[PDB]
Amino acid sequence: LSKKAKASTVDLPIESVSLSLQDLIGYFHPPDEHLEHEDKQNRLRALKNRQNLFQEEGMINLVLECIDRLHVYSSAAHFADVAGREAGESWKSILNSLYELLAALIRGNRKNCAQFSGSLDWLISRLERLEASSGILEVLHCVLVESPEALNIIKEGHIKSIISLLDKHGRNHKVLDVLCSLCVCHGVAVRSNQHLICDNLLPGRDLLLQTRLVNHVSSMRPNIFLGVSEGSAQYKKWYYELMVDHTEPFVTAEATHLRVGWASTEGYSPYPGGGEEWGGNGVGDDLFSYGFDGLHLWSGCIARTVSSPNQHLLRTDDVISCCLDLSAPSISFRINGQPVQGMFENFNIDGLFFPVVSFSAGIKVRFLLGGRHGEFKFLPPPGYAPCYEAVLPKEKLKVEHSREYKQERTYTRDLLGPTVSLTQAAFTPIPVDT
Amino acid sequence: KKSSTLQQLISETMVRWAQESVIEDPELVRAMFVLLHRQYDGIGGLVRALPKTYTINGVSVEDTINLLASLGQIRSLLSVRMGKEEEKLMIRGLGDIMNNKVFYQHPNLMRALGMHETVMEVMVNVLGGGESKEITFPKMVANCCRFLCYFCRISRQNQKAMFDHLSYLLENSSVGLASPAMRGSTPLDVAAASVMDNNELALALREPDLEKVVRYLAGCGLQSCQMLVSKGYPDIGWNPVEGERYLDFLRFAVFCNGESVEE
Amino acid sequence: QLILLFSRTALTEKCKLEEDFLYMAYADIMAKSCHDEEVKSFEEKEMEKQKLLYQQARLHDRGAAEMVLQTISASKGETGPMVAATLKLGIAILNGGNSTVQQKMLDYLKEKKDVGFFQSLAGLMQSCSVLDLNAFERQNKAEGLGMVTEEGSGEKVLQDDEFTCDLFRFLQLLCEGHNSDFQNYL
Amino acid sequence: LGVAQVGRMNFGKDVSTLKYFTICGLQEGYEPFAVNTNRDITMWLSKRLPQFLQVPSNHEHIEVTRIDGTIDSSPCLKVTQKSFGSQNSNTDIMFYRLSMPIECAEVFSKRDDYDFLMQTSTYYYSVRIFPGQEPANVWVGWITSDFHQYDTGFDLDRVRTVTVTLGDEKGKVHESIKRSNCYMVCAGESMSPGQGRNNNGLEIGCVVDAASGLLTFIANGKELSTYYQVEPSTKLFPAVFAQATSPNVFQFELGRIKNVMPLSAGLFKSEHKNPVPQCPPRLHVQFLSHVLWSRMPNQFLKVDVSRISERQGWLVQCLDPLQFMSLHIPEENRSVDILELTEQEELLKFHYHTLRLYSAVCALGNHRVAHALCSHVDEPQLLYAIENKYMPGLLRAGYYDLLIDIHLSSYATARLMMNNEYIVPMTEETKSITLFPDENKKHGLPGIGLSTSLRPRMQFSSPSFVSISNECYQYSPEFPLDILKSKTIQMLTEAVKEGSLHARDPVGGTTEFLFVPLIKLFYTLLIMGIFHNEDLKHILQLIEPSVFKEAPKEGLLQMKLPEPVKLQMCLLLQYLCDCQVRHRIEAIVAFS
Amino acid sequence: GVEIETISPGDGRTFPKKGQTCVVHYTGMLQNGKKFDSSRDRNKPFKFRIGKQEVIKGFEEGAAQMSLGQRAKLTCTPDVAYGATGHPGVIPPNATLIFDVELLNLE
Repeated sequence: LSKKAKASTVDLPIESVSLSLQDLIGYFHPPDEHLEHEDKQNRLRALKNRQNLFQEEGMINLVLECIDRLHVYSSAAHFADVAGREAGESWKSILNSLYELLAALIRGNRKNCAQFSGSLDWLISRLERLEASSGILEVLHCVLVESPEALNIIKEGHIKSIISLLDKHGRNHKVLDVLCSLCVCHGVAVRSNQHLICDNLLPGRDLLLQTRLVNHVSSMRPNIFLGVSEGSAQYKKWYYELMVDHTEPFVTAEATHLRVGWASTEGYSPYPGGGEEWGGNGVGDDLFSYGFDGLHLWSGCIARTVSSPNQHLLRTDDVISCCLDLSAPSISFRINGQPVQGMFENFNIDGLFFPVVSFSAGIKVRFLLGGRHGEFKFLPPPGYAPCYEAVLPKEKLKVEHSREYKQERTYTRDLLGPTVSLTQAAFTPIPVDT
Repeated sequence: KKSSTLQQLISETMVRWAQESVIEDPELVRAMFVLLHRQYDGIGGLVRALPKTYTINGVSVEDTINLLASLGQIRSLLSVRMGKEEEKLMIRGLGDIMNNKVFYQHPNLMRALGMHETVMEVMVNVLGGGESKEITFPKMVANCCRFLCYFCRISRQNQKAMFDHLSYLLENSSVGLASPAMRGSTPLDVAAASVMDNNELALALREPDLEKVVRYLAGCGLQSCQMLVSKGYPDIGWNPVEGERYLDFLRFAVFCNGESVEE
Repeated sequence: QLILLFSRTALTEKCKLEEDFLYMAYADIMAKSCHDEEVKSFEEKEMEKQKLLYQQARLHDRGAAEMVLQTISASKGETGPMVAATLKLGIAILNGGNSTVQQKMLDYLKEKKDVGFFQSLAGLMQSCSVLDLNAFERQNKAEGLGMVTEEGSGEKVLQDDEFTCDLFRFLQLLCEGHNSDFQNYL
Repeated sequence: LGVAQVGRMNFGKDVSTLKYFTICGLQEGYEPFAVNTNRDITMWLSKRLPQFLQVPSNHEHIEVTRIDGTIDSSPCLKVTQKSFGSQNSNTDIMFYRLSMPIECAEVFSKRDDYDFLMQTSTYYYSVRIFPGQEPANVWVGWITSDFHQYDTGFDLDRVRTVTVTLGDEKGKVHESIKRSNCYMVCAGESMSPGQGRNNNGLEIGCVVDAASGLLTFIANGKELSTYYQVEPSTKLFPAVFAQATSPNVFQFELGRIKNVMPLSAGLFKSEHKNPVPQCPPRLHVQFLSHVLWSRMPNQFLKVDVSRISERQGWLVQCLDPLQFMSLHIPEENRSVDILELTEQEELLKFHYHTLRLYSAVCALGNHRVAHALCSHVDEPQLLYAIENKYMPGLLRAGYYDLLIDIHLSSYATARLMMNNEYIVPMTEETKSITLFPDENKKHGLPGIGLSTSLRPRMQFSSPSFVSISNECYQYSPEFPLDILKSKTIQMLTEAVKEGSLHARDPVGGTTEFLFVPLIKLFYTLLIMGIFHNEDLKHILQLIEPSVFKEAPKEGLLQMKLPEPVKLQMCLLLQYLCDCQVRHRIEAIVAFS
Repeated sequence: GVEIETISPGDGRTFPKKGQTCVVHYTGMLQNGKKFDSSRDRNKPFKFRIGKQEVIKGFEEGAAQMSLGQRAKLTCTPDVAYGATGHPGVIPPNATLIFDVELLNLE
């Protein structure tokens, strides 16, 4: 077929080869575990004798020749174009059966795995191909676990190809097992392979899953829900202050979290949107919150350095005044009465806004909401109204968790389903037309 | 009724476990029965420990600690395969061993610690690695063989301990005979030093060991040196370089202390 | 359980029989416990015989004969301490012409069709040593030179008299009592 | 729980809390679901926030087929509707994205030419809307990891956007930055002819410049007016939002145009210099879905809120630290709590094998690799993994093994190798040694006493990566041994008590996962010899109180143990016997 | 080659001198944000000597510019931080390093 003879004249025994391959795999099938010890040992003896006879008659090179002569065709469609369509139907199956037969021939036989070292280099050259990756990886695993000589010929290029298999094909634990077998064989450590695997896999931090110890971050908000809409009796310009009574810069090995600003709700639900209801995420870690930490402006989990007189991270006796303007979308901050040289502008105004603070352990802060809910240290800018003016008449202002679960006893924990939309926040008087 | 002793407690516990359940793990069975035998063979612990016991003066404590650290590095190199860094570490450790005074003052401690055996397994590994592919890391084998010859020259009992491993050395006598600048640093040199000037060891020498050297000499006299002709040397029919080394080993085997061992 | 572990270890296929300290200790313990030792009375001698039968039953009822056959078979004709302990244990369980043990040993061999056992017996017979004039003369010269031997044994001449005697005593105990079946089987 | 519905579930961890169990359930033999438990049951609830996951092969609506790229074509990922034209089909917008992002440059610099292709950082993919799929229902562009907006009616005006305005002292805007999670265009407006085309399917081409952050779109060979400028280091996921109006909706064409790299070059590092387009199996189509669970944390931050006074306002105070271990998926730019791997099997298995590889690379005294690994797995993470009671068993065992191998294995192996040798200096403390502590012949506690035999020296190096000295590479990295010792004693004390109850809640899920790693760490520390005097006394009381009474709580030796635990107990007893033998040898030398 | 921002102010009048040891707590991050080192994790304050070629040049110059009690952010461009070879298994080649360093004490 390679020399391009007529396809019909060429006798290609696909069915007999497939059935013979199945019979050979059954013949070299390893003993089962549930069998009694003596019978299992007898079957192991028979299998080892069969493997030795096959290797002495040189049936491994024949399988390698068949595999090589089948890899000349890129795909099953190409094989069905060159040879018959029925042959192209089972090209993939024949390749898989041949690889399984090779693995069965060499498995558990140290002499066979040692004699396969010469062909080991030829084997890895086709690892990238999707039609043979699993079979080649299994054969590689068997050779590596049995023969210490193969670890002597495995080089930097082979290790890098095995590693790039992880990058191209994804997370496969069998590649990790092969890499582990490359390190230690029969209680002997391979320093060169260990160094190469470490230096070629670890520094990237792009394939293996990464771990880090993260502080929990909680959020507290007042009752007020203020928004902007057409024909709504709602003041669009609000102001409030925060006082830091105490903060520990490092309660743990990780820096203390303390961010203040505004957050928005998705739609008219009172429910903070765009972020996780628990974790290490605070104000500014999503596109619904807008935070200030003393040195940076946080929004969408991206921080930008903002200039301020004697700029510093939030410390004890620091007063942060937050200004929200909904007529023209604008969020501005002033630290200790000095203007922070930065602004959030042109953000979504479809939802409802509320003050919010995010913190980790080691925080003592106070909300100054104006009136009888804290006295402002500084003058509100002209136009801006105190946040306590937004409370509904009957409702009582209180600072509560942004999310609906806290630390408490499990059987006393209140499980909450979805609740109704907070449409009553915006009073749009809609009379009938006359 | 309380056990009151670790030995009694272990003896009760192992039997109780075994008679309570049919243990499926052969490792667990082996561990339990080894521990039970240790409990019932308290004498054997002392019998095995006392040969491994050595006392030293207070003056040489730090020197012995340094020697033990070196030997620990040497032994830890046995669980990793050869590389250039391993060669460097082993060579430095061996240099430290000879620079150590305890190595000379206490040959019995060195023999009890299994130092010469450890060096021999290191040499076994390097020689078995690519034996047909020509010896790799030759300065490694040279340092090991020089160390082993010096160990032989230290004392007669050390010489007998090395003579106990003569068969392997004669198996690997053909390591570096042809290569010059390796004179005095080969397994054949170690074999010669194991029998040198010891009349008792020369008498204890056997006939198959001599026959091995004789067949090597016959091979060198029949066939040329492949490595030598690979470098361009003219292809004579025989191997004088290796023949002379086998001849001098036979000279040390047959001649001792000025007389001729007729046997 | 211990005898089963030892039997399974022997039955596992390996290129060579590894020296096992556990086996070489517990086989010795079992062998000593067997016979566990001027004119005596007939009742006393018969009572000793019955005690020996009970002590041998404690072992061969739990599969000791099969284990000592399997160890010899797995030895593959290589002389060693493992075989030396196995032969001693076989002698201990076979002392007195134990017909039950002889029958168990013959039945196991006939059932399993073990050729390795007899091949290992032939190899161990070939490996047995005899008197050595060369070694004796060398040792005599070494002593006459006046210098004390490094080892006090000096047992190069007639290397393993105990091992040879144990092997042939085992083979004799296997046939004691005019055991025609096993006599023909050998 | 439905809308505005509040309920409570009581699992009967405390039977007194249950109110009707005695009336109906105590006599019938029913047991509370949390009767034999020591810690609260982890509760999982439905996730509110949609996430992108690979399209399942059994999905009843969406089908994805991978079309290999021929010589005259390019690799294509085709999205088709399985149940179009039939009853009960779903006809809402369905959000799609590719599994791997394009990362922009860290710093933005202020036929086809092969050199230009080698030096350029511009990447391209195209989407073909099949003729018959309504194009105004299809959007093409890029999204970031922050996109979680599942709206039935989607339009380009409702995307989440913000403009961070940075100004100088007086107020000059020296820079304005627009930030969003959706950079997409509509095919309906993209069409120049518009309406229905039938010459061919509409080809929308997306071009990204990783060095400048410029996003440009090409429709049918002409440049569209819409463009986007993104921030540095932004990760952009190719995405297509489409409402199905055809059995075949669209396809992801992964080809290339003149002077541009294929998308695979940007995606994969190994193919950074390969101009030939490729579609490796890692790249696959993902869709936004609501079918995911969320793990409610076992413990929450303790926050105190109260009104101090009218003038002082409301006080919010949090003081007690709380931490969790986060697992970060690199390709998805998403992080989850590692305790969520109790239900994510593939991630759990891959991470367990990653830990095994971490142990293997540093196995047998590879101190340089151990120092390198100390960066990836640090000691706070190790301590948290050791102490956590909700950790999966496989991860717990892997982290115990990693902690042993990185810091302790080298010295433990050295001191085991130097165990059967007794080099006893002859000093006054050596002479003071006797077989028995006092006049009566009563054995002292094994290990307790004065040992003078020479032992290997224990030395460690501080794992710092700002230093440039190479002397640190020798010697294993340092770890807090006193803290490890105290924690091990405390956890063993808890485990022995909890084992006697025979609860249904072992740490790690099984008794083996609870005991084998902890006892392995204890045995390693015992071999290393860190334990001294009182710690040895307490841990011998834990093993067996009655025998080791100071001079009947069931110790470790009698708790109906599994075989793996029994083997380690045998190892501990072997070490105790070795200690007794060493004491005997030292006393003999003293008498000598 | 090193830029410095102050996270928290220091005294501002005491600076490291020649051959004076610097006691610092530092946390090392890459530009992407991944943490590769931290003295706070080891709970062991880092001590090094100015002008003794003990640490990387970026860390050296940043600590020199820092005053006592000052917490500062240090970005080290690759030429002064491991160069193009990088650190095997930890730092990728040509990687910019960011350090959050606090000068605890001078001695």
